[PDB]
Amino acid sequence: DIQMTQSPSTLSASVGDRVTITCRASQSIDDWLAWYQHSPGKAPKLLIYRASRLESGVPSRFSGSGSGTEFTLTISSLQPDDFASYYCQQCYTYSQTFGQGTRVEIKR
Amino acid sequence: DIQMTQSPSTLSASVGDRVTITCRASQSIDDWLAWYQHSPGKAPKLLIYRASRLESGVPSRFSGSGSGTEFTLTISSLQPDDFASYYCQQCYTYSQTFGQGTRVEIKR
Amino acid sequence: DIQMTQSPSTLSASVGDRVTITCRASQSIDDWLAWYQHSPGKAPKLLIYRASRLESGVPSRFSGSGSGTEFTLTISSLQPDDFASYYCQQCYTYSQTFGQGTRVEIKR
Amino acid sequence: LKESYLEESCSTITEGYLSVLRTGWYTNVFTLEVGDVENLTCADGPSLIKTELDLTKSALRELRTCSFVLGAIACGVATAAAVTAGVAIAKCIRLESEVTAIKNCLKKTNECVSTLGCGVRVLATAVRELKDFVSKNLTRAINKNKCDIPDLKMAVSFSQFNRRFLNVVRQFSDNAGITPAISKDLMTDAELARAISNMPTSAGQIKLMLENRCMVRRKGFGILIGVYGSSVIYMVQLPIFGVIDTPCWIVKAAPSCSEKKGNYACLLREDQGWYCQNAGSTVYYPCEKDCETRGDHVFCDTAAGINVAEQSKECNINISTTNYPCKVSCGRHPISMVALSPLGALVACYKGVSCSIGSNRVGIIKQLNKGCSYITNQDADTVTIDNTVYQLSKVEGEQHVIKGRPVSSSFDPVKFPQDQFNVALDQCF
Amino acid sequence: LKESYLEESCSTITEGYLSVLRTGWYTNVFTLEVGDVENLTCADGPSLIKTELDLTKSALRELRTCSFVLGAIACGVATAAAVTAGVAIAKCIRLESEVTAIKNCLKKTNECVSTLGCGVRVLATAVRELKDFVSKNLTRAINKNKCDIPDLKMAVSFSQFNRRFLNVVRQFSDNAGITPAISKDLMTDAELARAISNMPTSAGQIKLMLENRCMVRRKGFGILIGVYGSSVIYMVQLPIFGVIDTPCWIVKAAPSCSEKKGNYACLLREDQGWYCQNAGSTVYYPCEKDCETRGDHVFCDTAAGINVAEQSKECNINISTTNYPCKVSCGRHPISMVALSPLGALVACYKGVSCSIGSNRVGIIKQLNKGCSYITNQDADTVTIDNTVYQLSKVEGEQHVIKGRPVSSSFDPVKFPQDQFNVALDQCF
Amino acid sequence: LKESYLEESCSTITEGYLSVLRTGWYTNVFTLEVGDVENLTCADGPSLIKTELDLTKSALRELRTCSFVLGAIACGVATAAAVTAGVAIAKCIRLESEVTAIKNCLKKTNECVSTLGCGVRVLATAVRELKDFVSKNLTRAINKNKCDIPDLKMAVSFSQFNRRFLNVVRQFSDNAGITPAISKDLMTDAELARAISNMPTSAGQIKLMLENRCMVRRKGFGILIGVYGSSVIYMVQLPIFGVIDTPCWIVKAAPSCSEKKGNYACLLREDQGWYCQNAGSTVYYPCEKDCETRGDHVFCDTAAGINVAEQSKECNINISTTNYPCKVSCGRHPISMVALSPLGALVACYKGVSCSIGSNRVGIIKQLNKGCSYITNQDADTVTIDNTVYQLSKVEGEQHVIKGRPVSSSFDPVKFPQDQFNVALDQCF
Amino acid sequence: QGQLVQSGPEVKKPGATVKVSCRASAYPFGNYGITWVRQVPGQGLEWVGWISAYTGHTKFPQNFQGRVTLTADTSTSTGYMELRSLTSDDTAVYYCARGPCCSSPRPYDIWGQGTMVTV
Amino acid sequence: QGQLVQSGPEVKKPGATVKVSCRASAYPFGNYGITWVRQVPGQGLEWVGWISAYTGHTKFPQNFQGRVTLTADTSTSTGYMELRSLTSDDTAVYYCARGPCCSSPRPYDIWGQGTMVTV
Amino acid sequence: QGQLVQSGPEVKKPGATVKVSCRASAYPFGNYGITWVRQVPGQGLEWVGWISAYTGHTKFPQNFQGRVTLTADTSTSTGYMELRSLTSDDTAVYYCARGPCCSSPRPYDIWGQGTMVTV
Ligand SMILES: *[C@@H]1O[C@H](CO)[C@@H](O[C@@H]2O[C@H](CO)[C@@H](O)[C@H](O)[C@H]2NC(C)=O)[C@H](O)[C@H]1NC(C)=O
Ligand SMILES: *[C@@H]1O[C@H](CO)[C@@H](O[C@@H]2O[C@H](CO)[C@@H](O)[C@H](O)[C@H]2NC(C)=O)[C@H](O)[C@H]1NC(C)=O
Repeated sequence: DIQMTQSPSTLSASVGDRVTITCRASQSIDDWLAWYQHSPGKAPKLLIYRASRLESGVPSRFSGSGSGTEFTLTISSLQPDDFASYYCQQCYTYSQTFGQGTRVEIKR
Repeated sequence: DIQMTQSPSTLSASVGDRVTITCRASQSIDDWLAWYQHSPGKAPKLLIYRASRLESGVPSRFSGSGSGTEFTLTISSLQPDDFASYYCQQCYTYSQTFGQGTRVEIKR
Repeated sequence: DIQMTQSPSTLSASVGDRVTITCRASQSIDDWLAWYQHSPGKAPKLLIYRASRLESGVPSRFSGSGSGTEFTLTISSLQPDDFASYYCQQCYTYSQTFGQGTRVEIKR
Repeated sequence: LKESYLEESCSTITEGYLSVLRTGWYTNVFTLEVGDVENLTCADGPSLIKTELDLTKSALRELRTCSFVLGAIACGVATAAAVTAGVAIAKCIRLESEVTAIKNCLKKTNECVSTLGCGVRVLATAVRELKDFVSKNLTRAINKNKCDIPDLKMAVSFSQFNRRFLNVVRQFSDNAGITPAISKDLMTDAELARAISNMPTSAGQIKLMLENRCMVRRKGFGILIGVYGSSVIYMVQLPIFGVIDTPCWIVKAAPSCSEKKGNYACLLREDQGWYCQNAGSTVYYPCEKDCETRGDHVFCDTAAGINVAEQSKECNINISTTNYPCKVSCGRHPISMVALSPLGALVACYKGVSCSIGSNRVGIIKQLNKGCSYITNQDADTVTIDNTVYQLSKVEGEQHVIKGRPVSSSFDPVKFPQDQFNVALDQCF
Repeated sequence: LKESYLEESCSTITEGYLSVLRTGWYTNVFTLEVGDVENLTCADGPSLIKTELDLTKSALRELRTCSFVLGAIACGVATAAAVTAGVAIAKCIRLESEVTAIKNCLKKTNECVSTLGCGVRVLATAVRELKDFVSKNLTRAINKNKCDIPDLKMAVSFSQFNRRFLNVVRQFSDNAGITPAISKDLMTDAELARAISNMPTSAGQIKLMLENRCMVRRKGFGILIGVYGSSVIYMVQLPIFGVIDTPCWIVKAAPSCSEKKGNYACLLREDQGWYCQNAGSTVYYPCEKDCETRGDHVFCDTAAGINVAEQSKECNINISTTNYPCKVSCGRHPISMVALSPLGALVACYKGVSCSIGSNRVGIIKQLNKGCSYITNQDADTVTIDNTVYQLSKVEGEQHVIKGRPVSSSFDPVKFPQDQFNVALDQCF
Repeated sequence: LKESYLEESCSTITEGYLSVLRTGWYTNVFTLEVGDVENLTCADGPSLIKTELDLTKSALRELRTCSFVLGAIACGVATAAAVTAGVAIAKCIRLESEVTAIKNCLKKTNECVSTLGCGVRVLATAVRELKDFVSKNLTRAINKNKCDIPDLKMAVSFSQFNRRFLNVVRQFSDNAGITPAISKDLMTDAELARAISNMPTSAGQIKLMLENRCMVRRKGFGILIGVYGSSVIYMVQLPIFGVIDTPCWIVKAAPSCSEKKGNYACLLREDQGWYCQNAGSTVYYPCEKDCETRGDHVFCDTAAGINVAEQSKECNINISTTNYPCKVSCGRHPISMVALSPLGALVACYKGVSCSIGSNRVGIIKQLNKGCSYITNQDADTVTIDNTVYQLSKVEGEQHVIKGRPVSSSFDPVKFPQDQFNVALDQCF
Repeated sequence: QGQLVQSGPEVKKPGATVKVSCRASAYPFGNYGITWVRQVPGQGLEWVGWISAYTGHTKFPQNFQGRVTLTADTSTSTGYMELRSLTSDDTAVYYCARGPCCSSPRPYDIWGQGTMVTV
Repeated sequence: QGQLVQSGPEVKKPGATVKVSCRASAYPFGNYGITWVRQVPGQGLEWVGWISAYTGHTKFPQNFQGRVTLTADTSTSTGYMELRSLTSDDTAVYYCARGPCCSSPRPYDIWGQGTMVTV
Repeated sequence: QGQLVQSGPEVKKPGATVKVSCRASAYPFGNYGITWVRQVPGQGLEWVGWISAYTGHTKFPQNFQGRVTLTADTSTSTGYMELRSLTSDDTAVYYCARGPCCSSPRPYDIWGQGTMVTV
């Protein structure tokens, strides 16, 4: 199965900061990567599909890019509601392996 | 439409001289160029078709060459009956634009 | 027709020696070469077909190689029963021209 | 569209179809000039160019080596006429004088009209791309018979241009010189559009044909003329649609059976198929392959038609009283079957079979009574006979029921012990 | 396999065939996304990329321009029903709302199920390889409208990926939007196996179908939906085999002729074809093209079947005494012929013809007596009628002879019906 | 050629055709060796070579997954016999011992004869180009599973050699293992010419066959044997033309409608089709697709023939007095139609329809009288019935009129014609 | 937009069997599949299994193979997940999500409120 | 070889309409088209228009669009050119020539003797 | 394995005609061809001719064209070679061998014991 490694594991940022999250596939998965937002105690929310297409109702500040084995989630201006754990998921193989997740925390 | 520019416009030559007339197409017309002889007060006479094929009854002294955009009419030995205006015509587009003509005059 | 030239014409060798026989085609015949063993006063015996495939019942000490024009018969360890004339044959054209033959003689 | 259900004869008549009738053939001769490939030789052994070149010479060489049931009476006669007419025209074209004239006619242009010695005017079109390429490229590239050149672009280009030629030869070889249809290789969409534009028809007919460029291909065919030097010559017969948009209708029927004392008085209209009015005459098309639908338009070949008297329409109005001989079958054996119509279906449900109607949303809705029943596509989405499910049409239109008495009930099976086929009503009575 | 020769009727019945009955259609919509090829232009003259590109635009433009004899009664009805059902479903799919929904449905995946406004559920599959390549390569490679780039690998790549698309358009164009079969370009082996795996059938039926993937293709067909922007949309109807492995048998017969006082009393059973039991009902398949054999399995289309009473089997047991109306045909004219069966052949040998059987090893073995003779494939390898040689089958199986007085010997010497057609056994006697 | 118009029966007989009769089948087994493609792997992602290679593995994997009316009586029997005979032979070939023997037989040569366990001798031909090229070039090129190599010439070469193999698999897959014809991919022109040269026939028959190589393809077919390791095995059945150049003729007829006491009862000869003399016997070919013309030569399949007595020719001489039972039909329904013959046309014209003949030079020349009229291709260029124009043949030949009073004048004494169909004249009398 | 309602939190003793429900609403349930994902405290997202509501086919990861039984009632649009041989370490939040209908993977666009399962 | 005979010289007043004739001879008129070319004194050859004698279709350059009406009598093999809204500047020699039958261009191999039109 | 038995040694006077026999055994004669090869004393192997036992077709080298007549009796599986216009220089050992059935060449896998022909 394709192992999915997210980096970094935790990132501390302030409101308005540009946030960048990376996801690495062990083998080429073209553009079949999905991104989910999972706030603690809340159900996961899909953010990006097919590496770059913004989901309906997702604020335009979220953008997805990349192809093949390396994919990156970029937040143009972090809002208070964006502090959550983010998980990437490959939608290339049947197993749909999830990333270990990236926690976005408030910068002290 | 394809503009057809003949050069030179007038040429003074003596009997037996080698005459060269050029015709330029504004775009590629492959080999679809025709040549006509037009004596004053007489109707035009077709000389060359498809850039190089000699028309039936045309003396062998007339020869046509060239391809693409640039085409040349060459008279191997100018005879008294050859002093006339010559017009090139592209047979590539529907408009069949004529050249402005080249007048062959007796060299003083 | 394709002319077949064998080389050398005669080879003197001792038991256990490595024997190498060459066959040249005047034009490419791919791999369609056959080898025959012809002992004096005995009928010819097929040794190799399609340049390298060993015939049934032929000792494994015999091996064939080559392609195109230049083909070579190699005997890994010459036995007393191998002293005979050898002929190559092209199996590419209808005429199936034979080589002039190579005589394997006992080394004095 | 208007579909009328006839309880009088367990049949349906569907009106409102438009007519697209083939009235003639337009002969188009094509000269695919291959060029002087015979003098090209490869002496440096196997190579990419040689592989295509040897195939080309092989293809060229190979081409040298090739050169009163109304429906049962008519089926294929139109097809035979089309081929025969093409062959009759082809023999005229095969004269060396006509090949020479056409070649001369096309010497100065890519398209010219030539009058054959037999007087037929044919439109000739020249294909020159291959002859140009090879001569001005491949031929030259091949220097001192060396074909394994490092310029792979040359080899790829050659393989690209010869694709059409190899396909044309393949189709004729595989079809022994007579193809069943006009592939894209025989006549491209651009070539067809140009050819259609020059057809001797009204502007309205041309417009309709230009919108249905794809349909024209299916009714035409190609014939190989022969190989004359370095030019391959073949002819394409294009259908001429001289009559368009004329009232057409289709008649469908199912077995009308009446169980009297166990015996079944069965009745079957053999007059099924397409009918079209033309200049006040009625043309009948009895063979399945001669008429094809596209929406409201039915494409029929006039060469397949049999003229019938106008009174034949009376079989759909008062077949029981009309003086017209409506040829129909009459037997004792009942046949249960579904006859799908454009706006519905005839369901012949008799003793021994279970019939029901249903929808994709609700499933089984209601059981059907015994006898001939007409089901609209609005009352149900699917019809089920025992275990056999028939999918209903989703065409929109008006449905009408013309109430009447089945001529089958008029028949007395007890007094009718005869299995007859296409015997009108005279024998049935 | 068991073949029984019926001396009573000069016919043979072969049992042990298994049934593979098509019960439905699974609608699969495919969206071949071509991409924004329209904005690509080549201004640097003729080039390899331009040639394929111009052909691609031509193909896309071309596609925009396109959008009571049982056997005679039933033949094509199933085919007409299959096409009509597809067309009925296609009209539903043609709605812009459904195309928009399907495109949206496939926005996030390559395969999704959508319910049409007409309520039918269809499986949609996305083909994206071409759109990816072009956009992420060809489009970019083409810099400032220059197409004669030295990177031949780009040109070769483009020619390779467009091969499927050009083939799909070619098949629909050549077939005027309705293909007779599912080529590899319409649905690859991988796509078909996946589609089959989603079919609403039992695991056993799926397994049988997976092993015979090639047979599934031959009964299906494709229909062009239309061109919506940069995506070509077409639909494929896959056969649903809802009934499998049910007892089927085939009946073959030859002319049974008896000669009394020089006169001929001939009788020929026309109840020939495939018959299968299903849920205790007997389904008759009268048309040649509706049933195809593969070993012990006979593939028949249920839409082509006509339900017949169970008593019809009695025609193979006691046709002379049974009350069932076994329909046959007769004629004061004898016809000599060979009817090849799976396990043998019926040899009708009458006056005026020489008949013999032979083997490849012995040649002529013995002459056959006049009348209807059954020859097993063990007694001889070949049968010869005058100069006509018939090759015998090499299938293995059991052969049995059911002795009986020929029905033709029970004719009426006083008067024999002449050239009877579409009649019954009683009518002949 | 000689065409005789028979006023007595409103029919024409055309003589002078030569016979090219298929008497047998020559079984040729081909072994297309693909090689050890299974062990080739591409680990460097998508590449041009990988695309063809994956397709090749897919194609190879896919192939593993596949493995009383005369005319109505005979139609398809010959075709069924051809397939059945091939299948019978195929089962013999499927034995592992025979495949092993053939593979061994072809170990030392590209062509050898092997005798199957069933005793049939079959000619085996080896195709090795693909196996050699891949092993000597492509296999070495793929180093350490890396397929995206810069040597584009290797990729182009691979795509070129696999073209035949992919086409062979495609045709069998699309045809479920039984192709309708022998394409160039199944057997090239060189292979066919060589195969024909080995046929067990006289030198004259071989010569005729070599000139008509293209016709041989159309009557043959290919059958997939199976996949055994890295070699694809298939069989081709070539037609054996054991009888050539024997007198053939064709009979065509049109309805002889005679109005008698308000009864337009028509008489139509149904004995239409091709007839050929062979060894003094007359062979009748009732099915349209079994005989095809090429000039004076008519290609008919002897397996489709039904032997008829020599007296059947009398129906063309004195049908009204001959003791032979001629095949005709007796229906009151009047039928106006054109029956195009090789050297002319029969024009059935009756009250109600307008009939005229015309030429391109004069247009309408004269109106035709009611009844059966024969028009030579010299008297006019075209025939027009109402609005239907029929193009006349331009074949050259002799025309003769055999005068006689129409039998239809007395065929029905206005005595219950009973719209008889496919009946003897005596029944109508 | 479709909604998913999961059962409430459950506390069970080791070794017992638990059955979790997933009710679908506001969407055509029969056109999709249900995927099950769990989150162990302090761990990431782990796939538990998938069921096609159209065909009923199931697939499971190796750690859940044979332990989980999935059912999908198309009449009530309600999925149920039954996990067998519960261990203390299986205490986690199990989420049901709208998965693909078929073999093609897709992102999960509808999520349940989640069910806390305590062992 | 075919011959073309044009009408004699014509003098007309400004604004009038002139109709010029072109009679074809010695060739199968119905198999070709007629092209019209004029020469203004001191100017070059200018295309005036074309008519297909087979189909009757016409095409005109923008300076003659709507002003010229072309007809082709196949029975007499005579072409006619009618030029409307004549101006003083339209005084020129108008030549008729055997043009292409169809959309494919071709050189003009037969020419009329020419007609001087004076405005 | 198949065997080939040739006739015994023959001595003939110049200009006579000789007929040599070649009997095949232990193999299906009708499935192969018979090739003839000779060895002149002190010379190499020379092809004499070939006959197909299946089709009877023959091919000959230019020095033997018209001089040699080959026949193949499938009933007795025996080949015969008749060499005409014998010369003193034709004294050589003539060998028959199992040749190809058809036009495809093959190696000769069965050989006769050889026949010494003395002129
Ligand atoms: C495949 O490999 C063969 C063998 O190396 C190539 O054959 C040679 O071609 C060259 C160049 O013309 C010659 O000099 C040699 O004599 C050939 N050798 C042999 C053994 O035939 C062949 O060209 C290669 N072709 C492809 C398609 O890759
Ligand atoms: C078509 O475009 C893709 C995407 O740009 C190319 O794939 C890239 O190849 C490069 C160079 O080796 C890599 O660094 C990338 O990781 C690849 N990206 C992707 C998305 O696969 C591909 O090579 C191009 N093809 C051609 C023929 O130019």
